[PDB]
Amino acid sequence: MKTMIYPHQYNYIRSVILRLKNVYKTVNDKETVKVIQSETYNDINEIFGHIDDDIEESLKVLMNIRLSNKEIEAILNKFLEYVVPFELPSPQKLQKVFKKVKKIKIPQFEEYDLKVSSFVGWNELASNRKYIIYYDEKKQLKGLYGEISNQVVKGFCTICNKESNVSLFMKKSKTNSDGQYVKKGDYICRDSIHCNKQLTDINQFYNFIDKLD
Amino acid sequence: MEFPEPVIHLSVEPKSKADQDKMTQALVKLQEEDPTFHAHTDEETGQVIIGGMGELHLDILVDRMKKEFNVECNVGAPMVSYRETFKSSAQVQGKFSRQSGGRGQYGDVHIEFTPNETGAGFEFENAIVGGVVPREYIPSVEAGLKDAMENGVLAGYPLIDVKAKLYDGSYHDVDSSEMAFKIAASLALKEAAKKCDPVILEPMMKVTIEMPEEYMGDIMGDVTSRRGRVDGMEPRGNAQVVNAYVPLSEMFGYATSLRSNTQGRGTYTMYFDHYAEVPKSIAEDIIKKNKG
Ligand SMILES: [Zn+2]
Repeated sequence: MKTMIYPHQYNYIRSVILRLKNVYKTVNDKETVKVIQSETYNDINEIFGHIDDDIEESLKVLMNIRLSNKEIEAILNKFLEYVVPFELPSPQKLQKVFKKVKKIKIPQFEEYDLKVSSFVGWNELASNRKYIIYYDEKKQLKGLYGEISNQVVKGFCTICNKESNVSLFMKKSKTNSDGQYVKKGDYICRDSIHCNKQLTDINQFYNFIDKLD
Repeated sequence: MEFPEPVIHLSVEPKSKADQDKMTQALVKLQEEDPTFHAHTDEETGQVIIGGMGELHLDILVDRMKKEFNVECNVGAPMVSYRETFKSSAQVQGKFSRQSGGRGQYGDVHIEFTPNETGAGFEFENAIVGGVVPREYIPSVEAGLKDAMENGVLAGYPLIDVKAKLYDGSYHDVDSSEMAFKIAASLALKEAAKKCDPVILEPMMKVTIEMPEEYMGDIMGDVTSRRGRVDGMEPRGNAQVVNAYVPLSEMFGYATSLRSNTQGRGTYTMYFDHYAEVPKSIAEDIIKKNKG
């Protein structure tokens, strides 16, 4: 009867560990550590309406100050049971979306990365464009492409809304009958993989798409 | 046995802003002295990252810093840096006509600009008219307009980058000189300043305060003395999460004072909150430096 389909929740679980794991190293106090522990514990707890014995046991391990990376690995691997990874679209499905893009091919990603990524966006340094493919709420494959600046600066991307090496994703609207359109570029993290692991909320990414057109 | 040590990166964060200038100046002379290493001012978790071959090579470098440049820094530290700028919308006129070198030069353009600091921006639209006729001639002028722009303004930051629309222009047939075009951009930027009103800069940044309680009257007072606006304030055992926000990104001495005030038991996290303006004093400082 165990069934859940929310990649964002799984990503969020591993993301809240940052305010805690970092505190286990940067914070030279014990009270602040306990405060963050309470947050992290409640954060994951609020997700699982019905926590099981193992989930509770795993949460108990997270409460330990000596939370090694191996302990986390075991816990994360156990949480994967309540979720599902991403899927790589076949050439026929890809060409079905990118009908105007001939000779297009998705790079071979890693299995681990495909378990923590909700959207695949690779950059092509041929014409300076990034191709982003994902799945919407209707379980349909949707993909788009936009120009990228030949420079890597630091900024706040609209997607994960964090701080990392970013760039620009320029996209134009659908050209009307007159041949007119509107241009709209936004800041995007160059490495979509590193950005995927920073996806606090999928709605943040969905909002970005809502701003692209 | 040999020591297989290739490239190693070390962070060398300075003490104050004076040391920052010293470091920047040091990087210049040092890189010219020995081009066998690299130094960058970006990274993900640092201020000044230096990378070279061999750990001994690194020691020689840090030695020069404190011994020759007398810069106070700490090897192996984390840090960050930002700076935002944009506000208002309007239509700017750009005209440049001169003849100070035998040949004549003329530039006439009409552009409209709008803000887009929401999660960041960066866009220059083209209307396929004005100084362009052919279809494949539109990306040329649009990219060219940004080339000059990046030479007068700053691009590539948290919540920045303008969104303009090229809707008109007049060129006819004249000579194109870089210096003449670059100086023209500066002139138009000046004309737009008094018209569009350039303020706001860095918006309101929310900061979650975390530190032991029992000093509510002291802690809160120190926060208000930093122009902090408190939204939440819930305790947890001995400490308390004071969900606040201060219109200022980064940590311009904020961490230094906080560290001392909490004895090294106080932390926070900055995040974009709302479209507001930074401290008038700091805002006018950077706007003055940018015009100096
Ligand atoms: Zn990102």
